[PDB]
Amino acid sequence: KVFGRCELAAAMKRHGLDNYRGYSLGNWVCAAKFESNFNTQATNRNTDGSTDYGILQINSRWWCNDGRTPGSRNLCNIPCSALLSSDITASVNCAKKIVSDGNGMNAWVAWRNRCKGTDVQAWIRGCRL
Ligand SMILES: [Cl-]
Ligand SMILES: [Cl-]
Ligand SMILES: [Cl-]
Ligand code: NA
Repeated sequence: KVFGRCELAAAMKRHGLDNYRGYSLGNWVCAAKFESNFNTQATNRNTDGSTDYGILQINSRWWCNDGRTPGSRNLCNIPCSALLSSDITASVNCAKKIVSDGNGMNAWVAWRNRCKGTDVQAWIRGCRL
């Protein structure tokens, strides 16, 4: 599924991301835009052989099982295919574990390089929340 901007903001808010670990909703929308272009089916392979999955590009080295990342962990206790669903529940629940792991949203490279220190409230402007 390719979400609209305000449709995703509303889904993230219902699942408890607004101000989760102090990160306002626009941070989460900005990260999804630059990680996946709001597409739940996005995948990207990394040089180490791991793969990033779904709207928040969650990596198979630590967070999910894909059967093809040797020596990896599965800290979200999910198959990586669950992160590609039109229902963002599994992605949000796993993201809450990642952002709690000590480095905050710096775990997402596109957030650090394209969202951090910018006017992130612009990503939710005009939405009926
Ligand atoms: Cl947009
Ligand atoms: Cl959803
Ligand atoms: Cl980047
Ligand atoms: Na894994």
